[PDB]
Amino acid sequence: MLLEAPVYKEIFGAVTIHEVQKVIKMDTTISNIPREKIYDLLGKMAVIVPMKNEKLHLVDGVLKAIPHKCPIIIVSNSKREGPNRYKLEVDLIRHFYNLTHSKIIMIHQKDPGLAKAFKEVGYTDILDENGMIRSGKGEGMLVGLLLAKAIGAEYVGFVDADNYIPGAVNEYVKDYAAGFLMSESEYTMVRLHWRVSEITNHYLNLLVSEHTAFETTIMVTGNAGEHAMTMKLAEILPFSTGYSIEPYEIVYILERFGKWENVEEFKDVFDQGIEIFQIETLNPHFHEDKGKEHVKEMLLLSLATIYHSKLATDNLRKRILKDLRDHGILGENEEPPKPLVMRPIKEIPIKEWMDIVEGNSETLLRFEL
Amino acid sequence: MLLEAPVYKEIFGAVTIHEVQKVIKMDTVPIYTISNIPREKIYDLLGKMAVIVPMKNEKLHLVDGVLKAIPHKCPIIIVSNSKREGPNRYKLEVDLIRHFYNLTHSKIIMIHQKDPGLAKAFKEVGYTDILDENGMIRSGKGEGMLVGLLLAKAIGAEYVGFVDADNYIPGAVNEYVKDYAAGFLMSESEYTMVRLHWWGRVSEITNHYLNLLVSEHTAFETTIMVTGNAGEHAMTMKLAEILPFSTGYSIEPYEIVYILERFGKWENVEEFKDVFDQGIEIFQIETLNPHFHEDKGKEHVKEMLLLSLATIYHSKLATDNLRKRILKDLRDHGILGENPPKPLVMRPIKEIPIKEWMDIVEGNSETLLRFEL
Ligand SMILES: Nc1nc2c(ncn2[C@@H]2O[C@H](COP(=O)(O)OP(=O)(O)O[C@H]3O[C@H](CO)[C@@H](O)[C@H](O)[C@@H]3O)[C@@H](O)[C@H]2O)c(=O)[nH]1
Ligand SMILES: Nc1nc2c(ncn2[C@@H]2O[C@H](COP(=O)(O)OP(=O)(O)O[C@H]3O[C@H](CO)[C@@H](O)[C@H](O)[C@@H]3O)[C@@H](O)[C@H]2O)c(=O)[nH]1
Repeated sequence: MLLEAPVYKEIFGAVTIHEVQKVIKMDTTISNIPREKIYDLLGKMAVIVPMKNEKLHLVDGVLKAIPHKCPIIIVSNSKREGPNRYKLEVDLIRHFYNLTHSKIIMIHQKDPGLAKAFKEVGYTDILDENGMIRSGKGEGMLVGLLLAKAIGAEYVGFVDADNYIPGAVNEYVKDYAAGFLMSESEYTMVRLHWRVSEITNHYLNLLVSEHTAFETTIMVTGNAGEHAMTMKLAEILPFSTGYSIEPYEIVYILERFGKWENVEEFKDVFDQGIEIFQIETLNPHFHEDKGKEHVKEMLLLSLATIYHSKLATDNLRKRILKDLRDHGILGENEEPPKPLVMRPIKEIPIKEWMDIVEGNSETLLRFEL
Repeated sequence: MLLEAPVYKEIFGAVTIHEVQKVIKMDTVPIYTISNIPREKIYDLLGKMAVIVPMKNEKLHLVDGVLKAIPHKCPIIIVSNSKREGPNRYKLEVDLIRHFYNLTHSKIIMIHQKDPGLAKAFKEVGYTDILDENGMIRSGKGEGMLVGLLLAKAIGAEYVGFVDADNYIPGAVNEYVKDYAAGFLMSESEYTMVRLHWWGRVSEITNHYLNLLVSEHTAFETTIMVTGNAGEHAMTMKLAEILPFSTGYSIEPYEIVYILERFGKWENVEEFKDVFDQGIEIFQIETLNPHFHEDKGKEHVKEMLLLSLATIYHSKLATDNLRKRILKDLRDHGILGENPPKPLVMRPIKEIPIKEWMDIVEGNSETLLRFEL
């Protein structure tokens, strides 16, 4: 694969944010990551696919696009009765495995065996009030992260299921790989790119240029649904609820590692640094339209995340408030609610959590994995 | 890569038409009813295939995305019929191709279809089927492809594959080129064709009359043919050199029509005995990616329609019933009057002394552009 070389970038504390790189030649001042090495790192990377009532044909399409050596981890939160939508997914995953023999782990987000392993090990941030796993994409992604960890993955990749272009999924995974192959740190994150988006980036760069007195544009993925991390970084990041999860990754990292304070706590991260790559994909971004109400909830908690940043300023908040209010989304004297943030899965006795899950969960399916 | 095994088919004379197969898994122990074509094999095959990209006035960033997705080891051959003055748009393409070459060092050959040096080589060698009233090369895609094919031949390619430029999904392009190799790897014959699949759509309607062209002689109707209008296809130079190419958009459906009226019966075998011995194998693969081109308008849409159907209507294999109902819904729709033309067909390029032809082209063409190829 040929890419523009990571020539430029910006540096806040121990965080290196690279300028967006375009893919130049999809298959082989310019960087050259060969196919053999990409396809090579690939087997150490688990691709997590958060699923929810998605259409079976798009799901199938996405599944077929993941390169065979990537272990696939699926976490559905689909309607489970009237009709049992999950069973419909179980049927497809079973047919898919018979026709491909792809290594796949799948589980439902609301499975009682999951809530039990979480209570037992003392991790409660992911539970609703009834002690059941809370609905949300970040919530399912977190579960995916522990499963990927339970199988000893070094890198994790997220890809959505409502994609009209299987081919784009195939490129996302290879783009992640190249993103880690161009990295020098053990703590690396690769985010991808192709209005919610633009609005979130606008305020994210604003979040930074308020202290630096220089308006910036560096961040173009504040809202990347498609992204990836080295298990090492993923385990120390606290994760936010539902759709607020990718924006918060950025906000938390800047907040915690953008200055040199409390370095003794993360001595190794501060030394190696955090590297964030932003790769522009060749294939267009095309999802199922989920409707206007859905587009408004996302906008809401992605902007609420920036609003509560301990980095947000007087001015940053009002500008948000205004927009958030004159688009029929926030009260005229209402402040956006603080999105719930869950703690870093790090401290969890993984294999022990894995055996409680493995010995009490009715929805867990494993295939050569 | 995984596909559904080439289990079912239909045979007509020395022509075998495979049931459409689906790509099932993208990058790759045996699986029942599944064929496994390992990356290793597809990749050592690619350096042997020339990808031809006919193009005419397409948006530059699109042409860009397509070139970027073609595997690096495939030689690219571009034939442009793009506008020449006010503005010289071919000049724009030359610029994008040069910048693309400096960043990737891909092997590329580009030339403009109307190049006066090209009309000189065709005419000098005795090939006039491609020329207009006034000795200059005729506009039309079948025509561009024919030029691309001769260039592909000049550089010694064993396989040629066509990929359109007005594609919105680069990823798809990358998949097509691989689906072609897969098709040729599963083949047993040296004359092999691989076609991709993804009132009503023109596609659906073309196939309906083509299948009917066949059932009209079989007293059985089929739905075997699913790629009548396959703009994305590939052939072994071997098969490509003995096929006579139809004009404009009629080229694809005519390939099927010709092979059927020429090799669908065991007659006059002497002239193509190796072809009859080997047989013609035709693969039909349904791609994982959807089909998505820039739409060109109502006008363009039925020009294609008329041409595709005119071509089945004039087949020596066609009957009265067929011809009659093709007329019915060509008129019932805005296309025809109530008073179709036979599309022009050019001969096979098998007998054109490539070397003499190529070095005349190479010697007289003001638009030819080469790169490590
Ligand atoms: N497990 C689980 N998955 C979920 C849930 N909610 C949504 N998902 C899945 O997460 C993926 C994305 O969610 P969508 O609801 O489809 O959002 P979108 O409009 O597709 O937007 C996506 O791409 C944007 C790119 O800018 C992202 O910003 C956004 O977060 C999301 O990933 C889909 O596969 C969806 O089914 C959930 O509650 N639990
Ligand atoms: N060299 C050359 N190229 C041409 C010409 N006319 C069209 N092309 C190119 O041939 C490709 C065909 O695209 P269009 O002519 O817009 O046709 P389309 O609507 O995209 O339909 C195509 O795909 C269909 C798939 O079923 C095909 O059926 C159809 O024949 C064509 O290939 C494009 O890259 C187009 O620029 C020409 O006169 N000369």
